[PDB]
Amino acid sequence: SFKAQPFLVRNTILCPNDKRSFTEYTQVIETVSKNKVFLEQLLLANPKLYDVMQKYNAGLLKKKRVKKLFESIYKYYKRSYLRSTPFGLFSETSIGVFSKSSQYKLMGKTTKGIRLDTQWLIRLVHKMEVDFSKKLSFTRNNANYKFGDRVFQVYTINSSELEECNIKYTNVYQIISEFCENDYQKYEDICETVTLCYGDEYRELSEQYLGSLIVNHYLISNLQKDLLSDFSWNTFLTKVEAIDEDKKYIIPLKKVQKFIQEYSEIEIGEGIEKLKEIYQEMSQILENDNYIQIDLISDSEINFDVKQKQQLEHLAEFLGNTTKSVRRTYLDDYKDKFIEKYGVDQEVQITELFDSTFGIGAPYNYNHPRNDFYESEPSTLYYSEEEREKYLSMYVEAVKNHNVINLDDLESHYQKMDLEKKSELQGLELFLNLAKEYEKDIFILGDIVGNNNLGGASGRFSALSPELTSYHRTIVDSVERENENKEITSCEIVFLPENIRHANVMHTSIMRRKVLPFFTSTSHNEVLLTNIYIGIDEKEKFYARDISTQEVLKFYITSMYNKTLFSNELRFLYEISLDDKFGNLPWELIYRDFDYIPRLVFDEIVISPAKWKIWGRDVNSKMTIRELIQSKEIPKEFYIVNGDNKVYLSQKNPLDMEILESAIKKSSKRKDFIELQEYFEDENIINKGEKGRVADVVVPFIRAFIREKRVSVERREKLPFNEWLYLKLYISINRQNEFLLSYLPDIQKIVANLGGNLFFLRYTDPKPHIRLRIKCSDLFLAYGSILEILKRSRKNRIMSTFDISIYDQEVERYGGFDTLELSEAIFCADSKIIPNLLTLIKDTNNDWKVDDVSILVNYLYLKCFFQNDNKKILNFLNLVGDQIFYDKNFKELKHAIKNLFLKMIAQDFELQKVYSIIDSIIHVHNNRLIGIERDKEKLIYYTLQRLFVSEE
Amino acid sequence: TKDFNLDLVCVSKTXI
Repeated sequence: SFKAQPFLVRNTILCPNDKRSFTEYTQVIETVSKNKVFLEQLLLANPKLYDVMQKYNAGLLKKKRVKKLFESIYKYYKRSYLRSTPFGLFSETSIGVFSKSSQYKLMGKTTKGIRLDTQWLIRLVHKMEVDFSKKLSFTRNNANYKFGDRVFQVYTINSSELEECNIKYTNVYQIISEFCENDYQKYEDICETVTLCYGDEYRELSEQYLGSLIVNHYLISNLQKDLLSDFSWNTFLTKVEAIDEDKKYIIPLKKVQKFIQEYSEIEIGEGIEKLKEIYQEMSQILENDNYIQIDLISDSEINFDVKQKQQLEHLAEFLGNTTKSVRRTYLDDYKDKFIEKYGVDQEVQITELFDSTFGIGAPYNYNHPRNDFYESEPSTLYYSEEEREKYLSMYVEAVKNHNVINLDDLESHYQKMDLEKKSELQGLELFLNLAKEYEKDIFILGDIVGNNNLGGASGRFSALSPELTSYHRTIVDSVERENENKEITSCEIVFLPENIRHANVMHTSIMRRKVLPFFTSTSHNEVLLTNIYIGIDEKEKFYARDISTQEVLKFYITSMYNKTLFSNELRFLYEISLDDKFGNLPWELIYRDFDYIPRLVFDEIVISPAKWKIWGRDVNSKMTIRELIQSKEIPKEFYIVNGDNKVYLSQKNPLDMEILESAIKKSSKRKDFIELQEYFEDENIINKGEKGRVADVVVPFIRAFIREKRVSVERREKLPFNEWLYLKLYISINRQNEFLLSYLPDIQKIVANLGGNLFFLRYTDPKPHIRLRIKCSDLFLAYGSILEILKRSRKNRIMSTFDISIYDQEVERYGGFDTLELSEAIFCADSKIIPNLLTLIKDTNNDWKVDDVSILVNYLYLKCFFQNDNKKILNFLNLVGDQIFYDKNFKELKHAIKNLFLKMIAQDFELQKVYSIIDSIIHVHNNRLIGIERDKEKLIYYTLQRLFVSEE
Repeated sequence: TKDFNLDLVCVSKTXI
């Protein structure tokens, strides 16, 4: 069902058949320092490091800096030959296709895709924003958001540091910000708008206050419009020129554009001095540790077999199938927290949602910021207990037998599972390394593996050529067409990273309808952060909606930017926008702590290479590092895995053994371990001058929303002793019924004399208690009078404590404050009858017991709401003992119901609004009469279904 | 008045 798209092919420039071996570190500096290609590769990728090498060769480098210089150069050398991952001048990106025969050979021609370093560029514009503010115009940073008397940002920048900063919401912030909320406004008019309702006396302060917003990036200048998303030398230069009267910046900038254009046609090896010129003209303007990024594209076209295509599609299905066993994620627990705080009827402003003092904070696994109240880890279930026994069983036998682990064993388990549920997953990107074993070509799955973010691996390369833009457009038009069916507005999050070093990762082309920007601005239609509201589907699924247009939103980050790095709210918007189950493969999770893991394989694919964990503590005086790794039967060629990258080593090469001894002694310092992986021969598959290249590939594969905007706390919260008084009475479950018999009616009698009315509820969490809510006109006097009854229940050890709490009304659930109040009259009437029903259930002269009263009362409710019309009653029911009727309390309840029923008719409530509200009112009756119990509430409806049919 | 402040504040990252 998964179809393998045309893929990206990534390969080295240099060829590993030309790799030289080495025995000494000085020998490596000697060779490398007259290797024309290497030094251009080094000067471009790692300027600072390249200069340290110069410094050493000149004798100017301090001794303590030398081991690091030696190791970094050796590792960078290995990499320019052995590591195909695409990065400027080491390796190149091309497009590959599926045909009838494999074509592992590159006829194409290599070209340099060249951007400015993005940290350099932004750091310049920020310098222009302060120097030239009086000649610029400004807009509001979408990152800003009001919160009480403060203005916050979803993240912070200028303090070149790591600390968050917020400002006061002043009258002057209000004027300035609302004035710039939708367009750009000239410095002078911003200043004018302030003085025009303060006085010209204040023009000093206005300018200062305005400048301080600009330093702290509460405002964005027009130099930043499209500056990170679609940069144009024309548009940029003409605004700088318009700004720069003393020609300080234009001309060097024109020279830089020239020198880069000249650099574009030079070969790889020959441009060292042209590059030196670029760095020189750019370092004069403003210094930065990097000045240029290059992505090398080719126009070659690698081909794969029809069998190969089938092998990959087979692998995609197996991997996607395992997500079938992900029953409860960290985000599911968050959905539950959501529903407990908000119910299902509210939509919540996203910045209110994630507030840990006023909302529910974040998913347990979010760290920006981590929750600042304590909470223990929730239950998750990413695989079953049966699955885990199989995996451990598979693990134990493979180690006992010196075998690999064939995941094939469970392929028929996972494809079989849940053939009923319609799989959510739209597609996959997979990352694969090409190698060989026993002269046969094999695929090896990257340790990154892949993801379900379609177009993520190609978005960076989209703009660099038309063929690439076409490619990317195809990949994401399978998502955009489906968004269009479902009437969902897609939306790219476009942002300056919080740590601006990472600013070159964020690049992609905007293929969506709208844009959500932060610390930048574009020309697209843009969503306001504080217009995003979160709710819950008919299927208890998180969705996002723009409160100004009522559009439903899905958000995208079509790049390889680490998603766990974001501010919680942005990470959340991203995560609710795809299908939350791909991610945690069971073998990764279950085998994680073993220090030897066999190779994992699946249908000739190497899912995961053999993996070791070597421990610092094990290198002993009776044991060096080389018989340690020999005591663990480490192959003669292996990788040491650092993080992002890995370093090739051989036991035969003594330099490789020095790097390892270095590695092992660093970890003996922290008292942890290093990670070794087995080596695959990977050099002579793809080729060029019939010389191999190291290669890898990236294959892609292919309602009636009600809900109401949440009501403010000012309107929903009822404060103690104003209109209501609300007590939590901490009474055990076994004694609540006794309290409801022998104490509550003395409390009801009291509040009656004072002309009021009360309703109660049973609630656990934290500990079990009864929520007593009294509405009455002299509440301090009613508190006084019932305090005697409560003391009596403390003495008899039925209640331990009480609190007086804020009554948070459920306005949205019960239909607005009008139908809410009528619901509350139903609550209080239901509460008057309960002690009498309990006394009938308790008396044995009766021989009616608790389940008889429950179906009966439930029967009378339905007879009230639908006015004895049995056919309507069964309408409601399909979709989910005479003296109580002549009881005076029940007559009062029956009026309370007629009155709610009338107002719902008056205000034209859609009918499912009425069905949900009657379900709620019957739900809290059951709470009151019997347990806080799940589903035994629901099976009452089933038997009432039977009794009503019989009336006919 | 002095609602031109700004009041920038920045933050980092018992009993018994």
